[PDB]
Amino acid sequence: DMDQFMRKRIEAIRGQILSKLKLTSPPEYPEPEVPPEVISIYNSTRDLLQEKASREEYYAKEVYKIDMPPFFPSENAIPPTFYRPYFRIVRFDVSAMEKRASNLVKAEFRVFRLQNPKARVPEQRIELYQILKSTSPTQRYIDSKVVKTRAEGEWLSFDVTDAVHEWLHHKDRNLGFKISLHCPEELEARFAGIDGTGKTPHLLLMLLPSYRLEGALDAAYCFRNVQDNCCLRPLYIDFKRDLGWKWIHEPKGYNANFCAGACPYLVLSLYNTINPEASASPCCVSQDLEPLTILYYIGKTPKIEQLSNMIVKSCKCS
Amino acid sequence: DMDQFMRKRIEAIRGQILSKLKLTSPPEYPEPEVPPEVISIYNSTRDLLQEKASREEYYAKEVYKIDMPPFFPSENAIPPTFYRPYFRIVRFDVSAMEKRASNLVKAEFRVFRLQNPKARVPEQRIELYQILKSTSPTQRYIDSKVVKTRAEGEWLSFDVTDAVHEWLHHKDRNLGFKISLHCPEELEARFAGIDGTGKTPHLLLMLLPSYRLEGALDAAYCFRNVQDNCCLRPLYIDFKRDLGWKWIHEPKGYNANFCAGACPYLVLSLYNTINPEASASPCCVSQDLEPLTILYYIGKTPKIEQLSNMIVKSCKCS
Amino acid sequence: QVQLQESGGGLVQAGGSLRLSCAASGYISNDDVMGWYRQAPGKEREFVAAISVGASTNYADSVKGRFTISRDNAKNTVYLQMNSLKPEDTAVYYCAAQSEGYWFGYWGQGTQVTVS
Amino acid sequence: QVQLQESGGGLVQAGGSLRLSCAASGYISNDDVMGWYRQAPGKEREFVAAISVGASTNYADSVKGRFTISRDNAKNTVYLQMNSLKPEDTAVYYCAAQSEGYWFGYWGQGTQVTVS
Ligand SMILES: *[C@@H]1O[C@H](CO)[C@@H](O)[C@H](O)[C@H]1NC(C)=O
Ligand SMILES: *[C@@H]1O[C@H](CO)[C@@H](O)[C@H](O)[C@H]1NC(C)=O
Repeated sequence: DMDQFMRKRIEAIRGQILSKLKLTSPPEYPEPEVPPEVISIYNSTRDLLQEKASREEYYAKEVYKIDMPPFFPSENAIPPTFYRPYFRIVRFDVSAMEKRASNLVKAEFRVFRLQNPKARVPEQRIELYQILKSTSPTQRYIDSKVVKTRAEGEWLSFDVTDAVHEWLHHKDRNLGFKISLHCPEELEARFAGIDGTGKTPHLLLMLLPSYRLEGALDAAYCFRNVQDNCCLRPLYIDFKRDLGWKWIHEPKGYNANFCAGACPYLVLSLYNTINPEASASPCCVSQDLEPLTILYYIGKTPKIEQLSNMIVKSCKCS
Repeated sequence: DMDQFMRKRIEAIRGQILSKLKLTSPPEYPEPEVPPEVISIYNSTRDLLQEKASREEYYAKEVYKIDMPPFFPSENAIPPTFYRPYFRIVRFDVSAMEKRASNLVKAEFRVFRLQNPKARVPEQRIELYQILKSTSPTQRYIDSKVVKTRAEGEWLSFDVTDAVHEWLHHKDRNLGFKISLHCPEELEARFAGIDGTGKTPHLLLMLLPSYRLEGALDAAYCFRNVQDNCCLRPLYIDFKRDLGWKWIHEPKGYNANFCAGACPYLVLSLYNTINPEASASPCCVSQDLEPLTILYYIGKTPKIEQLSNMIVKSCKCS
Repeated sequence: QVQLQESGGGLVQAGGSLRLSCAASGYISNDDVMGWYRQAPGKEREFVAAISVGASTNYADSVKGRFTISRDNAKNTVYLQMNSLKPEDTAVYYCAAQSEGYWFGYWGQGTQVTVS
Repeated sequence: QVQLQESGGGLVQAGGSLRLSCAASGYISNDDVMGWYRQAPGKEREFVAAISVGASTNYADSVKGRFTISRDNAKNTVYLQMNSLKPEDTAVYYCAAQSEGYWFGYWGQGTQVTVS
């Protein structure tokens, strides 16, 4: 029809947005023509999504942006950056977020790598560390990336949830990040706001509000909570008994299983009782699948083969 | 019914296994009571799946196991291992696979980390490198892992597809792996078959046979190949026009889209024309979803919020 | 707790060198940032240089290529090597230490530097 | 192409030391493995020690704690330091180089080592 299919989809989206925001109705608001400091938060969050797309969970998350602090030489502030040929140190002031530490869900460190056409080596592996207090180890590895030093400028992003989570609970442990060259030759990648000083380095903190703070459809949940709604169902295939097959030597069978049950359009799980993906016509289907190994013969020669998407491990309404 | 649902599932599995093996019928085979060298290949492949589960694509892949070569001191072979306090060198002989280089799809390096109760530090980050010929860089980073040195023994696995792919095309470039301590203190992790010498280190090579060698359901395929079968469909939601909403400031709308079309139970894509997951009743549903950022107000205060699973990017039959 | 004593100042001719040193009396952590500010008479304190984790440094634009900050963690001493001295560098130079917060909280009484 | 010359052998008393050296005449890559085999008269060649990428080593169980292999890549020379010599170490000692394959393909003519 493409008639009801589109309208049922629009209407599911209406309830999905309000549900994810924990709103019972749209909030009756100004209609201005908005501070650019507010648009920058939205612009960075959108852009980060577009970058990660160049490859709790349900409820909406509020996003806060924390820029690299500005340095005033007349003030008594310690500079936010320090420099060695092999690494860079960058520290964010996240003190205004300490009252929200329990609501943190994810934190991203976003820094713009500048093009360095004078770079000697064209590729470098760079590592992100969380600096620790000391005696003891002085840094904790977070992540690493290979970068093209001479390539056109690009945004990089790191998951730094663990480090920021610690900084919000213990201000005394905020010694900043270290962006270091991977050494098993100087650091040849350059970064906006760090080297040579829109492209300011910043943190994106995703928070679940307390008022929103107030079970996957897998074997652990479904097999212990039998229900008519969409859920995993057990099914064992015996190759000889059920298929009449005797050419597979191992395994004699496996629990392929399947997904079955009701998916509503509008010990309980929300993935079973609401329409989380806002489908126009929700259907109970597999979410996570796993491969299967088999050993069979075609005469004298043994064959060990791996077959993808053979075992159903979880379900979803879609 | 759980009657036809189970039988349709069994029957879909029958065709799925034969299809993935490119067989038109079961191969009419011995029924012995099988060399343990053959079971070991199956046992390692199964066990690797179980380990990776402790967290081309369709067609079946043949699995070959390549053990660390045995060393005979009377023979003129170079030993497969070399030792420094900070790292280990291990080389596999993969020459018997060179004729199959074009069929390689994936290669796993599987090594058993032994418990070292005398380990001084309890956690270490270890790195896997591919050794290169030299002058030039002498090694290429592959992957790294944090290990508990004193914890109970465990299998580790690394994706080494790129390194083995190169070794099969250029025997002269097979200088082995380096298992090295991550240094930004000796290597305290111990490995069966490397240190102190069932748990032999080995490679698992997954190959797509030439006879099997003879398009996702996303915007690129679906929007350029309009068809009635399950495929992505465009749908733009205008918040003001379609929902009567004026409280969202950005974006004015987005392409939520949806999945629609026929899914058969038995420029074409196989994910559209066969039943790849062997569903008892295939349904056209979303496969990959993406979040959406919104900017709205509840009065004076701006809210930037991220909502998961809002935009449909691809579809599947399930 | 924390006490800072500067020395090495004096009157030099333009183009000449001078080495400042700041001895830290109390307890200072190697993680704690140390640095130098300078105050011309009447004018306000001006950041000059600071040293941090991994002997990492930060320099004011006016002293880049001419000043070097270094640190002897074993004796809790920071040095400021001043080469190519200019009249613009004439000020009272204060050494500073990080207070337990990301600001300079501890200050020595300062040493004069005059460049002819 | 590749030529190997051993030296430093001789007759020593048990418990004493001896240093063997193998000079590589032709072209050898630093990536190429070098090592030592030893052959008692009548008996067959026996692996002793080898050196590889990153001065990494591999030793036979009988010489562990007593023998040290080292390599001067600048002069293409490998050494075998033999301490705590035993009568069991009496053999002709051959140095070997990796041939272009993961086997020892090049061999020097060998030096005798006799332990009383
Ligand atoms: C935000 O993004 C829009 C669209 O790219 C752009 O027109 C606008 O100038 C940006 N504003 C800010 C403050 O980044
Ligand atoms: C293979 O695994 C089975 C089941 O764990 C075990 O009984 C058998 O001994 C194993 N055989 C080999 C050769 O690993």
